[PDB]
Amino acid sequence: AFVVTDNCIKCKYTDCVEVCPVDAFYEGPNFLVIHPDECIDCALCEPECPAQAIFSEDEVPEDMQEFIQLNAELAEVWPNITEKKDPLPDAEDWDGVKGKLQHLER
Ligand code: SF4
Ligand code: F3S
Repeated sequence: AFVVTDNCIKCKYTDCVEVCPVDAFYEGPNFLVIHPDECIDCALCEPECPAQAIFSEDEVPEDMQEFIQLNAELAEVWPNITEKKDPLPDAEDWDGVKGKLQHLER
């Protein structure tokens, strides 16, 4: 399963959803998650993230391990997203800011 980590929060570019063959992304107010049972690990989404927020589950940074379980839990309650939309308005002010998990909205 591929995992979306911190730098997606408040950027949410959604570029990643075009390339997913199986529509494994689920949508929240300011973040996306990958559903782990649906992901076929094709890796096509992680070159497409401008915020370079997607990782293979086995490559998630040590200080971002919470995001593996977070993707699995929020994909169960968030709506599936299958079309790209505009990035959130202030997405490049927040691109690259560390510590954005405190800003996640359910
Ligand atoms: S690795 Fe593939 S199947 Fe998984 S979310 Fe990404 S594009 Fe989709
Ligand atoms: S910022 Fe997020 S919405 Fe997708 S393109 Fe990157 S994982």
